[PDB]
Amino acid sequence: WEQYRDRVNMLQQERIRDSPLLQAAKENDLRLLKILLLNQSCDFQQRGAVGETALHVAALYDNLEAATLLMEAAPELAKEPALCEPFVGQTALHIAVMNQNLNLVRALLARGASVSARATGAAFRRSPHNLIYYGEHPLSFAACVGSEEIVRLLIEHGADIRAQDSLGNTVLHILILQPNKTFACQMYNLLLSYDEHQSLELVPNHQGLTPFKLAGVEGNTVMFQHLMQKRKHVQWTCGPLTSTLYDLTEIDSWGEELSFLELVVSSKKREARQILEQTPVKELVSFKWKKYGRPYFCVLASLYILYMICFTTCCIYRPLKLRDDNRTDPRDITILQQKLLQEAYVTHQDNIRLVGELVTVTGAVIILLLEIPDIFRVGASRYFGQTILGGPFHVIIITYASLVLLTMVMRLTNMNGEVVPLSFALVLGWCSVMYFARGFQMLGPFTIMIQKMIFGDLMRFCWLMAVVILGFASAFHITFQTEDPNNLGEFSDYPTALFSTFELFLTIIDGPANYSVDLPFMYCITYAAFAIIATLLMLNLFIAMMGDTHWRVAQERDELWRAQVVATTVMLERKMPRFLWPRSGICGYEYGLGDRWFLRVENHHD
Amino acid sequence: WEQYRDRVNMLQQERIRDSPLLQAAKENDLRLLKILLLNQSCDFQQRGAVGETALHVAALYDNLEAATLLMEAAPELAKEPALCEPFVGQTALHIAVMNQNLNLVRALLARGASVSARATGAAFRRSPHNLIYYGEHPLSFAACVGSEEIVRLLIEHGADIRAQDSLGNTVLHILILQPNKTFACQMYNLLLSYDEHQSLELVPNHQGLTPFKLAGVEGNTVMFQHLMQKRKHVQWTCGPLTSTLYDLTEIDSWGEELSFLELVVSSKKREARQILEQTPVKELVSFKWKKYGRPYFCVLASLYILYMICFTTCCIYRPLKLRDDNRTDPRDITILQQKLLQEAYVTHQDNIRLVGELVTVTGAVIILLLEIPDIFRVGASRYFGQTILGGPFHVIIITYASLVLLTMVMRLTNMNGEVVPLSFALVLGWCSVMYFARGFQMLGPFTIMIQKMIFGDLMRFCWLMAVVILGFASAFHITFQTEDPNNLGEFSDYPTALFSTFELFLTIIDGPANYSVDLPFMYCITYAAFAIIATLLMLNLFIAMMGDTHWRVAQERDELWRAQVVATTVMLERKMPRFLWPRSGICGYEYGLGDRWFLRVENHHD
Repeated sequence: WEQYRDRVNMLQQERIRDSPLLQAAKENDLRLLKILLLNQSCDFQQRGAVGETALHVAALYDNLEAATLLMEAAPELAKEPALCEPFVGQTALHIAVMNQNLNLVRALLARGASVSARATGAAFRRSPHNLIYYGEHPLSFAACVGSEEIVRLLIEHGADIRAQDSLGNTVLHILILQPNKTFACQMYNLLLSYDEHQSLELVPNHQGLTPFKLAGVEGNTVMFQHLMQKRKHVQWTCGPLTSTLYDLTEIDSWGEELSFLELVVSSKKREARQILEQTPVKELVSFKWKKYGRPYFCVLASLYILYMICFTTCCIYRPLKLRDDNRTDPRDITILQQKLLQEAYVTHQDNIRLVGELVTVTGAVIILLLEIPDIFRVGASRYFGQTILGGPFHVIIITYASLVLLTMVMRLTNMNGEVVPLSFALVLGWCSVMYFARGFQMLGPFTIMIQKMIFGDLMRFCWLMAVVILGFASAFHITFQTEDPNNLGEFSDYPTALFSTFELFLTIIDGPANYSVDLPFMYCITYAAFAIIATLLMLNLFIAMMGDTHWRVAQERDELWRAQVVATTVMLERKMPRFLWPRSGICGYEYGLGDRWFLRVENHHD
Repeated sequence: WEQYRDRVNMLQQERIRDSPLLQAAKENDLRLLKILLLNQSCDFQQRGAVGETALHVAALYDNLEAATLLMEAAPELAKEPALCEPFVGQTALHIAVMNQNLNLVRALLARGASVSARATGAAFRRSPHNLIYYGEHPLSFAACVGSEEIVRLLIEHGADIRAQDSLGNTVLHILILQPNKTFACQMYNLLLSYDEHQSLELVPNHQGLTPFKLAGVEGNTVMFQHLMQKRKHVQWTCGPLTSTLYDLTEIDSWGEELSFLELVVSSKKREARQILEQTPVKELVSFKWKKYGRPYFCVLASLYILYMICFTTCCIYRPLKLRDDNRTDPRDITILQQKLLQEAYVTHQDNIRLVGELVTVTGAVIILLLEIPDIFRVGASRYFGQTILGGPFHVIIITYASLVLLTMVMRLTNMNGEVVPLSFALVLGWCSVMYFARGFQMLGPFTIMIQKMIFGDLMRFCWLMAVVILGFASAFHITFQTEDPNNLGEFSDYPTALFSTFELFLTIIDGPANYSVDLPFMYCITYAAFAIIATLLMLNLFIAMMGDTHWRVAQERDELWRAQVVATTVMLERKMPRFLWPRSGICGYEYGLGDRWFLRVENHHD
């Protein structure tokens, strides 16, 4: 996995140094090559540990002289690849192209090396194990390494550009996938110059991604503005300000089931939310959010708040009657019990409760009908793990809907204990109102800052906090086992000791002090220790740690909310009917432009 | 100490200016030297205050002419050192080499100055009193001062390199010990060029440190990477990425009892935890932590958590019975007492408690058998003072094991008062679970941030806080001595007044206010003063001070946790059996490299 690559590397070096031919081709000592090569006892077709030829060893260490006497001795040595596991099809042409030796590429293609060689090795895969991902073809290698004349000479000797390696990538896809974009745009432009017969730009992956859409997913913003340089038309310029006309064919993407914006905003990269601030996309989603996004999000926020008010009002009024059995046990304060279903609804007010119960059951099942096909559409790890798409809000709204239907089953079945799913349903359903805070600048970054602290600082405080609560709760319970529980009812047994220590951690309840009786001195010692450690330091160190966290990632949650507005915009018009959402942009059929649905911007550059 | 060096410096200057010969050699007036030196009444072998010669005075002030007429008048003046306390063996050659005057070194070694002169003075020692530590030999002086030609002329005239001064250092050790490493690597390479017969690089200190290990302890990272340029082999390079093969002979150090990593991570320097981020070491301890470190640490953490759950469960269930004597005294709430040992265990449940007591006694004694030989191995100040090695966790786990054994002695002896060592044992043993938080990125830096604020800000707040508690507790107790204790039981006598003022500092209990009675007005005045000073300012200024501390040293606790993971990794495989921990690296015997156990990395440099 990683020590297997190391093992096969030491085996490769060992079979290089054991063979005199391979080690002599590595050292580039020409006279000893002629001594062992003039004699016919040596084997020219001699393999390495990975099945590599001595020509591969000569191309590995930039040994042009060793390689050209190997080709002069045997001309066929170009036309064998390595045939082992990490290099299933790697030829000497791949090594010569990657090392950027132009004379070696010329002298190796002179004898007839295959330019369509497909190196399906484990090292030439898009994997986290490999440091680079340059392709399976020599032309992809020449485009990724950044050599212009090697690309031109590969076009001159065969090597059609429309060659797809594994995961469906052509050379344009892998040119976008490289970092260090100084030479990527010129290479892309030069292979678009030779692209003369569907075009090469529309060839997808095995995932189905256009190179435009792959640049959208990968966050290659420099390549994105380079691509929209070719997809734009400057209408006019008049002094300091110009008006230009971008094309929304590959951005809006009307006819495709998977659109460009859904692949952009639901990507796992830390980038590709800064590609939503580019020159067509930012004003496109800005017009889409101001014109239709924010009023519709406010409408669904208002009806969800009214639905929560209806659910809360149907929770407050409940079928509760007086209990039948008298309480002969002290410490029991239950005076009411929930009544049976046959006696629950005979009142006009119980019918008013019943129709609202039908409303909240209908709301729960339409929440499930809206949300379970999203779990079946995009994968559940990406659906629930993305804070851009409101993944925690999705899992708590599934939990709320399942708790409401569980409450409905317990209501028809007359099971006891409806207060537990009703209280979980009220807490989670009212906390699901926080999903609609993303539509406002005042509440959005604050809400995802809350979820950021919930994931980051709350857990790392709660583990250490639970350790301190367990230790001091054990001490508090074993300081008062000998004492009377009627004077200090806290720390009576271990669950209420653990809960009381949890409350005393947070300075919620007062310190247990009965001044009319004599308390143990060990309680005072361990409560001074609990006050110094947990009350004084740990709570205020959590305040200081959240301040230190809050000043650092404020820009991150600002741009995360800026992407979250786009996620809200593209979540709508995929669910809502199309007569609520007209097609964004300027229709080109009215002006004789060929129904491409452009978008005009006007910018002041001087 | 330091005013003795000042005193001997003024005595040195006084006996320079009292002597006409020494002051004339200092001022470099040639004719007055010829006048007093042509006459035979003057003494050529005339001492200073430190026993220095006039040749030493001429070499001290760069007086080449005074020194060469002193050597022409008397040729023997090179071959005497100073013979007093701060300079026991300092010659004029040491002063001439330190002042970097090449012509005086040539004219002084022409007359036959000793190149193997060993200056065992108090000024030439590795001490905090001395500003520099350049050695006892002129070759070490020439290497530390940074002169190439003086070094070459010293090797041309005797001066073997394998000369060890005090604390076992050769010239390479003291070349590593210097700061300002611009000329240190070239000097080290130049004396490794002259090293032609064990090699010089393997000569240790009197402490036993190799110069590789001394560079590891001292934190000389530039010298560390310069040393591992010579201990590495580049296997291949193919375009943008290369694969190279570092040697782990002096890094892993299998056969030695003291290994390189233990001397690195348990050093008292503020540096040498940034030497764990170097190219071989970070990859080696990263593989050692992912492959074997983290699963074994998680297994030990889960086993210790289950052991402490067993100790907590054996603490909750206790041999407690009803008390024999009735309580005729009010304010006494003790209703249970611990029973005798002969009546403690007759139940099946008491046997289930007894076997768990045997389990936690076995756990305490194996904690002692694992931890007391560590106190006997490395010194106790370094063992308990290092937050990298978990020193506070070590002293609280010794305290927990001793408290559990004291509880066992009190249980067999039937002493009363087991609740005090049981509660200290529960608090300290559950706080020892915080040791295992260092294996996770989420909990580790937070835990050593807690320890940092405990050492730094908690003490500096608690001294000031205890001052405020003492003053306001004295005022609160002397405001209510005239009043009824049955209405406000707090501030009754001075310990409960001190404790009540302590928990009123922290806003734990409510303010004492009985509205059914008339309180003193002076209590209201001094409680307003206590609320303004302690409640309002001091607590929130402690919050502000910990925020100001927390933003500054966040990267320090990040790199301290990064060293702490390496400390955990090297703490294991020293304690655990060797079949749990196989030898890290790639064995060179399988590939014919001579059993050196290398490690291969592959890096993308372009």
